[PDB]
Amino acid sequence: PMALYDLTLAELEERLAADGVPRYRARQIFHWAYRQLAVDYDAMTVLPKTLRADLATRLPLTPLTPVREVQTDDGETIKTLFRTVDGQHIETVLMFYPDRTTVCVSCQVGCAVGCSFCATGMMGLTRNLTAGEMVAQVVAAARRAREAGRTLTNIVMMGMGEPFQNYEATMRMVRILHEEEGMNFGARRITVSTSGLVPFIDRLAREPFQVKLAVSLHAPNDDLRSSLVPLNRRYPIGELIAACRRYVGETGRRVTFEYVLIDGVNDSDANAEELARLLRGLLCHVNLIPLNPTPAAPFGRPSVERINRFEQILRARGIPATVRYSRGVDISAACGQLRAE
Ligand SMILES: Nc1ncnc2c1ncn2[C@@H]1O[C@H](CSCC[C@H](N)C(=O)O)[C@@H](O)[C@H]1O
Ligand code: SF4
Ligand SMILES: [Br-]
Repeated sequence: PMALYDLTLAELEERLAADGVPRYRARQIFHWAYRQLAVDYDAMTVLPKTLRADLATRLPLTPLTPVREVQTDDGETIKTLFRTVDGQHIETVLMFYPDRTTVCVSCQVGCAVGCSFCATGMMGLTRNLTAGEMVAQVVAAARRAREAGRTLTNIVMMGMGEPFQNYEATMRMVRILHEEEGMNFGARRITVSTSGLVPFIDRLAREPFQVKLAVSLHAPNDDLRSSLVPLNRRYPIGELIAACRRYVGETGRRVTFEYVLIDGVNDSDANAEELARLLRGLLCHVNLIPLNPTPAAPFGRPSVERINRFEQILRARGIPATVRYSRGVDISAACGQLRAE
């Protein structure tokens, strides 16, 4: 079971040739699927009708069915629910900014890591998504952006799931989107975020694609971090930071750290000072994310005054840091809120 979106251009050429179809048809299919954002094969008028039928039967265009869309009152954040072929659901979020248009993509149905503040983790892991199911979210978002006068410019792997527990499929998505005859999507426009699977940071450092790396940290010591991120028991904070230092050494590229701020948990002045010591000298940037509400929510968000003080401490120690209030809270589309209904 493959969809069109699972294949590189070369793989599609070889699949067509095995069926006696000219290899040149592969570039035409990529043009119509990715530049024209075709909704179905019958939209690809350049292809013979019989070939459109063979493709529809043997190589379905997309593996996702859109079910529902909701947007914020200002229309700048749009969340879509999709159904998979096996009857599961995932969500995507499309964000309109002044100078860019970004899709937040899911990489798994659920998540196995179980971070204590994340609603996705509360559902557990159903299965990894295929590369085609990730590409499908990007194509749908690019089509929706075009309706708003926009071209999709950026992708963030910050929806449901842990990308480094689905590493091969995530990198296949990057490769397919990079195809010049398809979406022609530069790797620098894609951010991959991880809760901190050390060996895959080392692997990412050696990939030919210059994706941006984000690491979800949330605490500056092991005792605290393990209470929030169960993966820290397996890949502890010292090993995680060492891997980030090696990544910068190999690539010369900045690491972005995410730090969710939680009232009375990880938001003290002493926590900020310890974080600055932990990150000393590293080429990095810290995004401070005030906790978003979830149904369970034993935890709360700190005051504005506490959030601003934490940011002030980091900056004073030479660590670039920005508070980022998530978009889409009013439609349950913010970081940590995706439950797929
Ligand atoms: N309730 C919540 N409020 C704010 N951010 C949250 C949140 N729940 C999870 N997040 C954050 O949402 C981001 C993307 S989660 C998806 C990517 C990856 N699994 C990761 O953890 O990095 C992470 O930085 C995560 O810690
Ligand atoms: S924060 Fe990231 S790793 Fe943690 S449970 Fe949510 S999706 Fe999974
Ligand atoms: Br043909």
